[PDB]
Amino acid sequence: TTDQMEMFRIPVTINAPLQQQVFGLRLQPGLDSVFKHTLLGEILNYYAHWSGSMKLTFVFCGSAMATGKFLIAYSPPGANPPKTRKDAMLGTHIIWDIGLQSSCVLCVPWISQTHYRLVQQDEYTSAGYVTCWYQTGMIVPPGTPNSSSIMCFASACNDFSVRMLRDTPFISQDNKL
Amino acid sequence: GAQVSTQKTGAHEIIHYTNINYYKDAASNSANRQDFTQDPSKFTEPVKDVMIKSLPALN
Amino acid sequence: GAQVSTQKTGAHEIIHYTNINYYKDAASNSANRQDFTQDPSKFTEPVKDVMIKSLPALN
Amino acid sequence: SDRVRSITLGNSTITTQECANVVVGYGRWPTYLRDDEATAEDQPTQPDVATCRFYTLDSIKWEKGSVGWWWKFPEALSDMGLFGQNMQYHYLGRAGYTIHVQCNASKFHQGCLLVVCVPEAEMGGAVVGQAFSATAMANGDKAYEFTSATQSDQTKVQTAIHNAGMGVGVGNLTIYPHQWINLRTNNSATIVMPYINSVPMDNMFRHYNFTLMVIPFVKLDYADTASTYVPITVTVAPMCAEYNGLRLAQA
Amino acid sequence: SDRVRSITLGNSTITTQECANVVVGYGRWPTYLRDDEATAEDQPTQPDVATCRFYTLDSIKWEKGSVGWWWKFPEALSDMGLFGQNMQYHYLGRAGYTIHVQCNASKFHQGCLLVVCVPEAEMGGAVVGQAFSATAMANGDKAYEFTSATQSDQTKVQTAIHNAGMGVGVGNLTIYPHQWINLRTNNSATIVMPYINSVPMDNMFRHYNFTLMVIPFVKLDYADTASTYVPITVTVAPMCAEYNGLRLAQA
Amino acid sequence: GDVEEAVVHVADTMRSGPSNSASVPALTAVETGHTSQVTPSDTMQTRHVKNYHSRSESTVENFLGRSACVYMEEYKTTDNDVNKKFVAWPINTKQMVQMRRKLEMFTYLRFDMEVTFVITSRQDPGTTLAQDMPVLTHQIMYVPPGGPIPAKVDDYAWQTSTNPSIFWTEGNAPARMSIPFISIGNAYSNFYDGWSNFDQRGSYGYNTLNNLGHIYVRHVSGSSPHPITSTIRVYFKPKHTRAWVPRPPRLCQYKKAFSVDFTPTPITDTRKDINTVT
Amino acid sequence: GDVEEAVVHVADTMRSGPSNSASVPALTAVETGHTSQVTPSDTMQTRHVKNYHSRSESTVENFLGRSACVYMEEYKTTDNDVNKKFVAWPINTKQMVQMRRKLEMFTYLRFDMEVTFVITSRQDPGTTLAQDMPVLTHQIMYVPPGGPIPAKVDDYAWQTSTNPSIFWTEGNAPARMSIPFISIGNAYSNFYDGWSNFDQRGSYGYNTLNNLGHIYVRHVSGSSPHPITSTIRVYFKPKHTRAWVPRPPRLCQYKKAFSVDFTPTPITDTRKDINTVT
Ligand SMILES: CN1CCN(Cc2ccc(NCc3ccc(F)cc3)cc2)CC1
Ligand SMILES: CN1CCN(Cc2ccc(NCc3ccc(F)cc3)cc2)CC1
Ligand SMILES: CCCCCCCCCCCCCC(=O)O
Ligand SMILES: CCCCCCCCCCCCCC(=O)O
Repeated sequence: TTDQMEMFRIPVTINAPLQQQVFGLRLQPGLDSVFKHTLLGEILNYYAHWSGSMKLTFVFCGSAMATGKFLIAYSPPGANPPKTRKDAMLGTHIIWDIGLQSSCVLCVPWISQTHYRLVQQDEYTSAGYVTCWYQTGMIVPPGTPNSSSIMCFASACNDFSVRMLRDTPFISQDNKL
Repeated sequence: GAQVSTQKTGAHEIIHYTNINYYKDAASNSANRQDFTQDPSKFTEPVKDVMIKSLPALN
Repeated sequence: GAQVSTQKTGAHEIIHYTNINYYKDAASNSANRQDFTQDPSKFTEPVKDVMIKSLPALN
Repeated sequence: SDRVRSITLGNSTITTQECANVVVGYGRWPTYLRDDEATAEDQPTQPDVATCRFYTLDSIKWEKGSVGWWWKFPEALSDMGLFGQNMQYHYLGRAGYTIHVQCNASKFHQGCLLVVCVPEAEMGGAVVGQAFSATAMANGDKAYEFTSATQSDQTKVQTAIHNAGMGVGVGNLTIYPHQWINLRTNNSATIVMPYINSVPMDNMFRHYNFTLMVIPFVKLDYADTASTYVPITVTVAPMCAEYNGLRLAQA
Repeated sequence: SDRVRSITLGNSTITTQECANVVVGYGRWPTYLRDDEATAEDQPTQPDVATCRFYTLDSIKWEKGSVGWWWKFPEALSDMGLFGQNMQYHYLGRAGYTIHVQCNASKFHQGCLLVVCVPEAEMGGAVVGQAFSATAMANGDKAYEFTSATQSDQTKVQTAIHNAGMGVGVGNLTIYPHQWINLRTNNSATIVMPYINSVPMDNMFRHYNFTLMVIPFVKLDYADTASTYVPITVTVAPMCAEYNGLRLAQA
Repeated sequence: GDVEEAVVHVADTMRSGPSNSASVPALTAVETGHTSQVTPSDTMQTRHVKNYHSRSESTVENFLGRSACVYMEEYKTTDNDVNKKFVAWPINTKQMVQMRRKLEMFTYLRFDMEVTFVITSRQDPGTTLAQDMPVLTHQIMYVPPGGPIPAKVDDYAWQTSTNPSIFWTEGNAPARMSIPFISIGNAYSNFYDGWSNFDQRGSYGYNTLNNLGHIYVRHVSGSSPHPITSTIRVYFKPKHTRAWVPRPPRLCQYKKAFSVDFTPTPITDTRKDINTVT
Repeated sequence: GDVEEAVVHVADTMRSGPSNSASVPALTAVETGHTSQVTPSDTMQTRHVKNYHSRSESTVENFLGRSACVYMEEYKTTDNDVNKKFVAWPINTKQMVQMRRKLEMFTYLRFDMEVTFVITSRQDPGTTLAQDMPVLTHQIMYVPPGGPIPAKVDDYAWQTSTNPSIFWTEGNAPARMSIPFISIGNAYSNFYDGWSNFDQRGSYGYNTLNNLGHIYVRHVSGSSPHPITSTIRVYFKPKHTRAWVPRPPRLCQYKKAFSVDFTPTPITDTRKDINTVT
């Protein structure tokens, strides 16, 4: 990414090979680089334990005449992440239809063997994966751009909580200011 | 002039403590870290017209 | 908010002590080593059907 | 607005923003077997959220020359999630289905699709008086294609579209539960099909309960656009599924 | 007479004519998870008669030189009926077990067996400071044999019988739920083990809930008979099993 | 009235079953600036769960209710340089990075202060170290703005008659006290987007509003035959706190103690591709 | 309510006389896994005895309610090796054998903790020992998992703003505090028969569940002309305790701090013969 602002946009195209992956990421809100510096990851980085559900909201920023459907699925922890839409569909997922309402919300449920999870997540306290796949594909009429972008928003539900106040590792100094 | 109040504990397990103030300045009192009231509406729902979750956001 | 309870003593020989909690966290309280309830049945009689000592164990 | 519908089964949800109403079989909602109609004696298993969930089958391409496709159930879902395992390990089964078909295109596209569920869709072979294997009409979740011309190969079913492989007028399929996907005003169709059979329960590996057919009555057309095809996707979700007669697993 | 017991789970039944009483864990009967103790949010599946049934593991031979055997659960049942499939397809699980061991011999045989379930039976490797794979202690339903002498191979667990591979006196295993099979008056032992763990639920592929051990304290002996060995068989039946967190199936 | 008697829990999941209706909780519109209030019960079947977790530890009072170092400094009991034998620190909370970032998450703050002083001494290396010295004593002096400032260790200003001071002897517990809310305004301001002069000229930023005073420290009368070095650490602990207008946490490293200057930094780290999850 | 008012004895023998009946309390069957509940009154004539003995001292609370050393370590005030001037200990209870065995008699435990620190200092031998140094001061720092870790004695991380810490001066009473139940699960587990990865690979045993953090100790600012060595001892004292699933005490000697590895050991000692009693 030669341009930093490009990090916020998920590319999309017309004539997409059928059943393609849009994106894939690991669900580590406090450790993964994706969620590290978000408004939520910053808060979690001041703590050691966390619990509760999470919300992921996706907004389509294409043309008004464009249309399409997408499948977004959450895969609980396992020995292997999904590699195809057939594997992804088996877990919790929602079918998103693009229309007048430009935003859809994927609520990630709290499925864990322990009441709490470590911010410095490991194999024992892994949380799973989240992936998005083409459901029908994007179709556009003549005289429209051939590409579009999507954005994702992250936040916590009303059952979220944190614990054990620790010092964040993102900030450090070498000499007195 | 002694205040008796409950102390933090678990869900299903004399959970009382006594406090007395010795100084004439309120700034000398101990931290009042026993308040747990919160309201996220100010930042989560700053809109003018109330929107119902079930109904469509627009129209 | 002061608790008065008896202290350990012998069989035939004011056996009272006072306790007060100063901290707001129950983890700061002293050990509650005055409980003497026990039940060995969980490990000594884990059988389903109750067996009477006087009667034969089997048949 | 009544043009938005949301469906939630198990741990999966379907949201549509431009949908028509929902068709419910013959007016009968799926339900569990009653005590006064059962014949088997042993307790039935009732995997609930495990078997009852949406399962998306492979997607197809819609070109200007497409003629139609069909799927046979539950052989389509025979190898899908825990539903396939339960079918394999059990002798008897019973369940209703909810079928959702997705197809979206811009306002400058034109076309019409017929979505219909045909119970007991017995089919005849291309050469009259010559049998076909159980592969020319069902081989898993893959879709089978109709043909515009008369079929000639003896090892497969007669795929004449205008006869629908059943010796009946294709235009008379409206009698069965059905819905239309008109690109002008609709993107998806939803059908709820209860359990229909002459017996309370039946083996799901030997008997095809019903067949799903998609036929383009108005062929797709467009002009001056970068989109060359319109994908179609099918989603199905068993409802009120129960099994009986546990045994070794069918190969 | 109280020496005859019959047990019925699902579509299977166990009948014994010369059995001792039944031991029930720590006095706690298996039960479903309560609402005020659960942590997961989604609805749990509850396959009932499908998963809760007796499953007989492979049989072993008891010779005059046998030292003992052990099995680890639920890895033993990991590939047994629909129970294995449910374990494979789910992230979390929870279930109690009922263990039945069969061993019969004529009135002219003598011997004694100790049957005990050890929760969290962590074991140490033969060479201190050298790791072992997940194959020297669990490879399905096959039984693993203890050794009279000290183990020397570095790739397997220390099988010293008198230490039981846990660094503790073998004679002190009486603390755990247990039963004895004395050929004089008993042929089988029955133990009901509730779910014991530090969390409401756990993955059944990563964690061994408990270990079953059979140790002959009095070695088998006989004289002038055509029977050369006394087979031993083990039967297990999950109880009140429920799963959560459906996903793709673990290889 | 010899005695005067003086449990909030996060939300609970509610059982949800299959649904088929026109309501679409999952669909919303972020364009309104409104964060969706959907819950997992609204998009999947869920069981009934009673949750006993509490957000007690997340309150601002507990978050800011920890003592943190804000300033260190060394001064010698005896030396040729007069300025080296005592300390003079203008009070400010922007010196230490951790506490600075913790405070800068809010725009306005109002709290009482609890100050603790930790003092340690060590004997300087040299060719001759043998000596006998009784326990040392230290004086901490606070000069509100506009008051006289000492110019040497033995200055007359060390005879405080109105300025509060503390005398402390080594070997005892660290000194401690309380300070009330002493801002001329209604609340402390971590940021100030404005100037000092009315014609938009002069000092810019939060440096204009820093008028808290100074702190001075010295050895009362200790003067060893050989040099001895002492170090003092200051710890601040907000109490009875209140905050307004939260702002995003800082991302770039601090570079100045009285300015927001920074260097551009990447948003976050990178990975092989958008699909990499391993 | 200025006051709020807040004797179990072992069984008593009962008189028994001659008996002749079909009841046979002495005969039983151990095959059931049931321990006989017979008493001496059931097999011989006995007098009436009132027993006042109590099992108060045998409760788990009292059994585990004793402070025991868990870790020792030495660090120097000044030395060439940076890593030698401070300590960094991952918290665990498997280091000392006595406390390890005491804890390992139960499978699951749930208790509060009381930690006490004992610190002593001694001056290192050398060719020149004459020096004068004021009282030393020490800092104890606790870093929950994932927090920053100091790399040297004078690192920036020693400015704890959220991490709890204690500053202690020699000559006073040992430092003390309380720690609540801080396990993510519902109870501590002394044993874990499982793996870390879902495919049964990686770490094995109780090492997978040890995520308690680290403890760091240093001299605040002491730097003597000559080396001085200090030692710290950590003592743990469970309080308000509960235990489940007792297991037999260990027999073989410990050999690893994070594994159950052992060497086979004889069951017990021997004697001349089965009849020897002298
Ligand atoms: C412009 N900044 C706004 C925030 N404000 C924080 C702050 C508040 C109070 C103090 N008190 C220092 C102090 C003074 C005298 C005394 F005896 C003890 C402590 C410092 C900073 C800083 C300015
Ligand atoms: C896996 N083992 C289970 C038993 N568990 C025992 C244990 C429990 C608590 C502690 N606390 C150490 C501590 C941490 C911070 C602090 F400020 C004071 C003490 C240690 C061991 C060990 C792990
Ligand atoms: C400067 C106050 C010193 C207080 C000393 C301890 C309390 C002594 C009185 C007993 C408590 C009763 C107080 C009250 O009447 O509210
Ligand atoms: C922080 C608490 C300090 C308590 C000081 C000693 C007790 C003084 C009050 C006399 C006892 C009465 C207590 C009560 O009302 O329960």
